[PDB]
Amino acid sequence: DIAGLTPCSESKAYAKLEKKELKTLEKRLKQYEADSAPAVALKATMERTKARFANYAKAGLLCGNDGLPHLIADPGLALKYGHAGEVFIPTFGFLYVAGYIGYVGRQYLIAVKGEAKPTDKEIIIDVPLATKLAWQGAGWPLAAVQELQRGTLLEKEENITVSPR
Amino acid sequence: AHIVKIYDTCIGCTQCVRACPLDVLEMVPWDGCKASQMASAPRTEDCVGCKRCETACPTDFLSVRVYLGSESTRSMGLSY
Amino acid sequence: LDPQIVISGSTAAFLAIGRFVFLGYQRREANFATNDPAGFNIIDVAGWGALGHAVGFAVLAINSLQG
Amino acid sequence: MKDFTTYLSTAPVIATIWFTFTAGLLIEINRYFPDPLVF
Amino acid sequence: PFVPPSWAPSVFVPLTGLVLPAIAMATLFVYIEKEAP
Amino acid sequence: ATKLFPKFSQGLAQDPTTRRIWYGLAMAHDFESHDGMTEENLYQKIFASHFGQLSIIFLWTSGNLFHVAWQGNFEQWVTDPVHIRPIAHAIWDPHFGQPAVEAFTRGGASGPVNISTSGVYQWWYTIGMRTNQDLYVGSVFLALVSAIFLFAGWLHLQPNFQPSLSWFKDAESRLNHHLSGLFGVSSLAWTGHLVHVAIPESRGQHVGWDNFLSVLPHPQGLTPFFTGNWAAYAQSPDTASHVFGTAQGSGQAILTFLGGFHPQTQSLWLTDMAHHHLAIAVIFIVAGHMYRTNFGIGHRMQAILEAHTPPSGSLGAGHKGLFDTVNNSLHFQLGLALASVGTITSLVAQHMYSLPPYAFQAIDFTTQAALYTHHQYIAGFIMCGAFAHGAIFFIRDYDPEQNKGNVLARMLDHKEALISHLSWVSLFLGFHTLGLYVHNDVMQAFGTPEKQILIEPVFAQWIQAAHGKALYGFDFLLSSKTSAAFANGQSLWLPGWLDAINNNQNSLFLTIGPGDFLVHHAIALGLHTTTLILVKGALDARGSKLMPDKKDFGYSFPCDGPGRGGTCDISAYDAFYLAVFWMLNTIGWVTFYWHWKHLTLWQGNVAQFDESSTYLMGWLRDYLWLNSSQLINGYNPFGMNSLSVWAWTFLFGHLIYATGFMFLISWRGYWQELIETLVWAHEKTPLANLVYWKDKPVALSIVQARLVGLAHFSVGYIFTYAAFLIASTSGRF
Amino acid sequence: WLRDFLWAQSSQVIQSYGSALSAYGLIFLGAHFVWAFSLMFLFSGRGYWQELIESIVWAHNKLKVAPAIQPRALSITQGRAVGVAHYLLGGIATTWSFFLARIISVG
Amino acid sequence: EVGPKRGSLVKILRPESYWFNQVGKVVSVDQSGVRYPVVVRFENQNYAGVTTNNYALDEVVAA
Ligand code: CLA
Ligand code: CLA
Ligand code: CLA
Ligand code: CLA
Ligand code: CLA
Ligand code: CLA
Ligand SMILES: CC1=C(/C=C/C(C)=C/C=C/C(C)=C/C=C\C=C(C)\C=C\C=C(C)\C=C\C2=C(C)C[C@@H](O)CC2(C)C)C(C)(C)CCC1
Ligand SMILES: CC1=C(/C=C/C(C)=C/C=C/C(C)=C/C=C/C=C(C)/C=C/C=C(C)/C=C/C2=C(C)CCCC2(C)C)C(C)(C)CCC1
Ligand SMILES: CC1=C(C/C=C(\C)CCC[C@H](C)CCC[C@H](C)CCCC(C)C)C(=O)c2ccccc2C1=O
Ligand SMILES: [Ca+2]
Repeated sequence: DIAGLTPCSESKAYAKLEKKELKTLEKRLKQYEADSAPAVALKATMERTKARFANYAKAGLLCGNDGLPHLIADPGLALKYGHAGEVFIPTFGFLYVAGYIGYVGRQYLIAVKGEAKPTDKEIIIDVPLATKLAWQGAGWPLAAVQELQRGTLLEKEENITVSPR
Repeated sequence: AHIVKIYDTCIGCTQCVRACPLDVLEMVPWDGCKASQMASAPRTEDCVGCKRCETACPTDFLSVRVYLGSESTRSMGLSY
Repeated sequence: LDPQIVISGSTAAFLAIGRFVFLGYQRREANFATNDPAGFNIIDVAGWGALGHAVGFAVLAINSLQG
Repeated sequence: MKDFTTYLSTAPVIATIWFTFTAGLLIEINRYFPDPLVF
Repeated sequence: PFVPPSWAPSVFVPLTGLVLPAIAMATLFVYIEKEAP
Repeated sequence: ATKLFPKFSQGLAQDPTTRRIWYGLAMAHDFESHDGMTEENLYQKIFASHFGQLSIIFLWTSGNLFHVAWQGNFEQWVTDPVHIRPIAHAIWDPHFGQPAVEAFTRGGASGPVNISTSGVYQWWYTIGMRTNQDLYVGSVFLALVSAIFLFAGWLHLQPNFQPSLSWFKDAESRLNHHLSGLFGVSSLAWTGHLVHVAIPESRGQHVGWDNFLSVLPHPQGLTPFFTGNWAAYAQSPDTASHVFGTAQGSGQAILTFLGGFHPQTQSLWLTDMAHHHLAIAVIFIVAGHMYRTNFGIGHRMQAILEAHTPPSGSLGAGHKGLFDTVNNSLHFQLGLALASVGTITSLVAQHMYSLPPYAFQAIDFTTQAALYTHHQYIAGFIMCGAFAHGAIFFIRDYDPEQNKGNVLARMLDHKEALISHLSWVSLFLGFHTLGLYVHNDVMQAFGTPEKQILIEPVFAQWIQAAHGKALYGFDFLLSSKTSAAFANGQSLWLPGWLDAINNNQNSLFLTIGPGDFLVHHAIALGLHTTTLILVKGALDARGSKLMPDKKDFGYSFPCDGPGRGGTCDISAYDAFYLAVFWMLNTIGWVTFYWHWKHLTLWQGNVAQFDESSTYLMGWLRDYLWLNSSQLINGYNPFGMNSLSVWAWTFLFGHLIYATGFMFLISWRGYWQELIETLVWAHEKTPLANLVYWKDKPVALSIVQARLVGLAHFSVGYIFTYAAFLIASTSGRF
Repeated sequence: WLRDFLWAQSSQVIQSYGSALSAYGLIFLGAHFVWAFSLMFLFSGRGYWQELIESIVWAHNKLKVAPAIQPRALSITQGRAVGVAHYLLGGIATTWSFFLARIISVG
Repeated sequence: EVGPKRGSLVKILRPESYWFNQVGKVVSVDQSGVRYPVVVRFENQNYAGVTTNNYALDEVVAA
């Protein structure tokens, strides 16, 4: 559709690749008796291969002349043409998890900083406190906005060290 | 010869003088610090540039500073 | 478009606008003795005159392209 | 026991446990949802 | 037209890359080893 | 005692070791550091040095013209430029064996010769050169030009001819002349050559100093030019059936805007290039009348800069004090020139390959490859030099009090932010660009190529569509036949341009896919990382938290000793040294991409690059391993072929590259102790102890070793790739 | 040596993708990587890294995410030890992948 | 008794100091006329491993 690509569902190269892959697995399945554990394993890989080629096509992925799925990363083209589960949604999923890790770690460092030996709490992890922050990190995005709006997220330049210039 | 300089920040710890492996420094009477003594560099011609004095200097920033300069047989620490 | 007419008119127009309109602004921006009352020296003529020639040739050039 | 739990709270131990947990979680997911290319 | 003879390389290549280098190296080494009056 | 060399530094002249010889050669062009140096003498020395550089360049060009006219086959290549291989020069090696003589005998025989990959044959042919007499005369002229610049160099340094510092500081006058004359008049003179000689030669008419006056460039003469009927000059251009160099299909136009390429030569039209130089010549000549020199009109650069201050205080004092900052800093001036020339050099590489200006250049794959790689590597070194001089500027010329509140001082005030952000970008590109290649390699290894991450370069494809390419179906601007941008230019260049941009056999906007996406992010990784290293060096050149007084030690110093945790490679010079590795890595990636994409296009199977470029095993096996067979077979137990010199050079580069590793990994201390043992051995050896050294033998210095190692590393890098590039392209085509 | 040994016998490791020796191909590339990664430590000095860390520490200070345990560049000796380790690991692993893929295929 | 109070927290103003724009504790102020009488102790060590330094009255400010 976009970029002159073609649905994997209608690509002939996509179909030939699936046959090529299953024919390698079948050429090997022969040297073994039907119930032999080797045979069972090659069969389960063949079933997994058939499901992948079918699942990828059903997801409406586009395929290039190579017969391989290409991912659409433009938010505009992805939303208008049904390709948002390829890069857009993954982006907000990762950003949530990555911010989760960052906000929890920042909250931990801030908590241990007011202790007697912060350095000790960095080599020996205060597990109970760490677990508490780990659970409270689900609402980090709203907490990060509320900190950004109170002006408590950043540090005053006057309190940050710098070189002579 | 390398340029060795002492700064008013000197506290008269004498550590640089004890660390020097070529006797380029010594302690002279002074009135700027509590120790009433300040480091001096009267034999810089024998300095090689090891910078051990700077490693021994505990002030922030260093009170003794070495600037590598013209190279001689003594500056290159050559026994030949 | 008569070549002689286009250029001749173009040069005169720029010389006039530079002698009765932008002379003050240019002088202020500027922050060859001329007996001209507004002190329009020859170098000033060369400048505005050049502008006029360029604009004139441009008009004739595009007109020669017939559109 | 308190000292033993403090040793289990040491950076390397917690890292091994946390990374083993995270790796396991990802492996199991790919074991039940194989070949996940798109959402 | 501005064409050197066939022997040119048979002579120019030897001179430039062997003879001239030796002459250059000789004078250069002398100057460096020379000391200021 | 005090030796004579070097005369510019008594310090070095009083050094009793071998270091004096190395440092005397290494610090000869650093005039500012020479003993008794004054600003005026600094400028006069540079002025004379610049005349010396010009003399060398013109002799280099004269030398090139002479060897082609004396040992090459220009008069044979012109007859058949499609099948005749250009000769660079003859080979006279007495170490050669009879087989090697035969393998190197070619291009019309005439003895062993080297084929030329420089592209001068297509260049001189396009500019009207047709005979060895023409080449010979040009060689003489350029040799004469070299001698004049060498004399001018000598004279402008003699008394009564030594320009004053004020003359060197007359910025407004120098820029007016360089824009109007050096750039504008030169381009105008070139338009005259193209119209009076090159175009007639392309149409089969000889036009030389013998008949140029009795020959009319256009049948209507200059009447159209002075009457304003300029369009007349565009009437009747060469047709698609024009056989270059003959009147067959030849027109009469002198200035056109056809666009695209000549059908047979696959290069740009001479009439389009004549009109190009005429238009840019007019622009430059006008631009050269902007600054005030002596006639009461013009701009004062200081007044311009002083006026550019945002009213909201977003840029502090704006550009206040920058006039004097730039005018008094040659390092600042050199930093800008290198940064500009370096960017322009890369543009030359990108435009010359995509829009070939010389006839029969796009068919010479070897020359196309050589020119792009050569200019991209020279560009990389120049960019590195630009930042190096920016760091030197900050340490030697930057005066904080005279730049208080200005944009320059603001930069220093947020250097941590600038560096930390360049660090973040580099990290992101590195983790993701590497992660996607590795994911793809694992998917290829596990036999699942449909599972690899292949992001389409939609944003670039959208730009290509905008330029006319319809392969992507975006349908907009030049790709849309109902667009205004399409209609307005339909009677001008679009037709020729659209034909070329829609032809998938040239290099005009090649088709791009997921492989091109990954390599482009790799290029972005290299550009940001190399900039991070260079920028960090310039911003921290005057000081850091680890060394707050770095400015008192200068641009290049070994270190500050093992104290404070260790301070190896803390100087700004050390930053440049580290950046060169990243620059070579960047130009390596860019040149690999260009060569592989062209090798596949030239072979006629773009699919190979499209399917193998998405994983690094594909690059190693389908580009490096596969294209190295013929080269490594240049010489073997069964004999040798013309590719023997390249096989020998390929290995020669690997040796120099590895020799650099010794100066880069092993450090002085170890070597100094080894030499001391040798000094004992020489003095204790009978007869040998009779001869002695004038310079006490010592290990190379720390800074010297880093330079010698980087040089060996850089030379092997270039020699190895150059040997592989030429051999792979020439042997395969 | 380069042509008839390295280039000719590398065919097995470079063509192992899609088979059981595919791991040797991945390790062959991964080992070339670790070896090149060692050159960063072997050719550089801690003075440059310490300063770069200073600007990174600034960003962590600005967002109040700077660690109590002060980040420091590796010691000079550690820099040398890390470089040699990755050099030997990468180089020996590369020969390992080349040797095993080659021998198992043409054994 | 010139100088900041002992035990008080002050911010360093010496630009070349590792603790510039950082806060330390006033160990003691030398009433004798020494160039730098304020002894300040810091929790974070400098690159040399030192955690104390002397500063002039002007080089320090209550913070
Ligand atoms: C970050 C770099 C980047 C780049 C290079 C592009 C590039 C592009 N985007 Mg875009 N986009 C981006 C980020 C980017 N986008 C982000 C972060 C978002 C989230 C809001 C979007 C949301 C978006 C939408 C909703 C649309 C595009 C569309 C497009 C294509 C045409 C848009 C245009 O005219 O100019 C380039 C655009 C930008 C430089 C920035 C954002 C795009 C603008 C805001 C959309 C305006 C599109 C406009 C209607 C032109 C298309 C007309 C018609 C075909 C719809 C183009 C190839 C259009 C498209 O082709 O859809 C089929 C479309 O409608 N983008
Ligand atoms: C609380 C943990 C934490 C947080 C919130 C941040 C935040 C940030 N870092 Mg960072 N960093 C961290 C840890 C952290 N870092 C560690 C442990 C290291 C040593 C490897 C680094 C090394 C590092 C570098 C070299 C750089 C940053 C940079 C940055 C900034 C740019 C965004 C970025 O993340 O780049 C990417 C950061 C990384 C890839 C480092 C990954 C660190 C892991 C994933 C965090 C885990 C922390 C800890 C184990 C969790 C403890 C939880 C607790 C309950 C026990 C950003 C503000 C960049 C910057 O300065 O931009 C301005 C930059 O160049 N960091
Ligand atoms: C018409 C007046 C005029 C002209 C023609 C020149 C010309 C020149 N001056 Mg100059 N100058 C002038 C007036 C003039 N000056 C005045 C009035 C002053 C006093 C204020 C000065 C003060 C001055 C100084 C202090 C210096 C010069 C220098 C130079 C030389 C620059 C060297 C160079 O870069 O190569 C030539 C540069 C060009 C040809 C510009 C074009 C570059 C483009 C980017 C290349 C593109 C080419 C094309 C696209 C592709 C080519 C393909 C193929 C042909 C290869 C140059 C030849 C320098 C010098 O002395 O060198 C010896 C220098 O130091 N001048
Ligand atoms: C118009 C261009 C230009 C100009 C006029 C200058 C001018 C200057 N530079 Mg400079 N520079 C430039 C471009 C330029 N540079 C570029 C493009 C780079 C990036 C590579 C650099 C990088 C650079 C650095 C890092 C330094 C300078 C320095 C200097 C100053 C003194 C150094 C010197 O010249 O001593 C003499 C120079 C040499 C003796 C050259 C050294 C030998 C090298 C390794 C070349 C050897 C190659 C070898 C022949 C290969 C053999 C192969 C063969 C066997 C086949 C001087 C004022 C130095 C400085 O700032 O002063 C303190 C310094 O530190 N430059
Ligand atoms: C193949 C060799 C190699 C590699 C891979 C790198 C990589 C890198 N260099 Mg580098 N460099 C090299 C050679 C190399 N260099 C050489 C020879 C020199 C000359 C001495 C330099 C000089 C140099 C300088 C001066 C600088 C860099 C910088 C960087 C970083 C730039 C930011 C980035 O891209 O983040 C991307 C991150 C990666 C590519 C690493 C991938 C993540 C790993 C592999 C995943 C973890 C694997 C697994 C989970 C755990 C493995 C360990 C195991 C024992 C548990 C980057 C990581 C800059 C920097 O420091 O960044 C701020 C910089 O300042 N380099
Ligand atoms: C390919 C790279 C390379 C090369 C060629 C060498 C070569 C050498 N290393 Mg070395 N080394 C290297 C990399 C390299 N190393 C690296 C990366 C490291 C870091 C670990 C080291 C660390 C190291 C140490 C610690 C030591 C050496 C030592 C030596 C020397 C051993 C004695 C010897 O064999 O003398 C003979 C010379 C050769 C075998 C070189 C062959 C050159 C050819 C055959 C000669 C051709 C000459 C030619 C015709 C001249 C005319 C040219 C023309 C232009 C005029 C030797 C010259 C040892 C030493 O100092 O010597 C005792 C020593 O202790 N190396
Ligand atoms: C809260 C949080 C943290 C974050 C802290 C801070 C201050 C982060 C700073 C963010 C800043 C200053 C961002 C500045 C500019 C960002 C810009 C201009 C955004 C660019 C994004 C663009 C253009 C979008 C691109 C696309 C979208 C729509 C999504 C995908 O489809 C992919 C793509 C590229 C097409 C801490 C502490 C690191 C801890 C953790 C949690
Ligand atoms: C005095 C007076 C008067 C007036 C008079 C007059 C009449 C004046 C005028 C004068 C003039 C009459 C002026 C003019 C000028 C012009 C010029 C100065 C021009 C120039 C040109 C140019 C510069 C051109 C260039 C170019 C070429 C060459 C080529 C193409 C392109 C172009 C066109 C661009 C009056 C009565 C009012 C009053 C009283 C007195
Ligand atoms: C890159 C490099 C560095 C920088 C290298 C560093 C800082 C090593 C980085 C080690 C880790 C990544 C730092 C943090 C380790 C944490 C324990 C990781 C925790 C993160 C969780 C996910 C576990 C030097 O310090 C150096 C010194 C001397 C010569 C060369 C070099 C050199 O090349
Ligand atoms: Ca002719």
